[PDB]
Amino acid sequence: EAELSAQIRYLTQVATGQPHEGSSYSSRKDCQMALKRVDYARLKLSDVARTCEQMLE
Amino acid sequence: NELQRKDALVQKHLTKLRHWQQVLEDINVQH
Amino acid sequence: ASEERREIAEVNKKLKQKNQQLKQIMDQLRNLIWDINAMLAMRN
Repeated sequence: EAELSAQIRYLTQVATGQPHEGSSYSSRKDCQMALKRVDYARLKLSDVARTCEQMLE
Repeated sequence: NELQRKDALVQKHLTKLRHWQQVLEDINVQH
Repeated sequence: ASEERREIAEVNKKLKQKNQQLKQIMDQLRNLIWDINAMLAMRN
């Protein structure tokens, strides 16, 4: 009982902010977005390799 | 000779292009 | 010689065909260098 009562005392003064607005989104969206840009390089580099694989014949 | 030079340029292209294809894939598997 | 001219035409046809393989490469290589710069320059 004391340990839980300690938590409430711990919570009361240091915490209990109503909302939170951390908003770790401007990095998440642009990360996968950067990967999509990297992915666009993947396929098109390979297509070039296929195209110049035809050069060898 | 011109065709031989053309093919030689290709071989320079492919190995370099293939080399880049490896690292780009490598940067993808790491994500 | 007539036969020699024929071989030149065959070489030209092979070279011309190889050139077609080459033109697509530039367009692809050109397109990629176009796309990478356009995508990056807009970066935030």
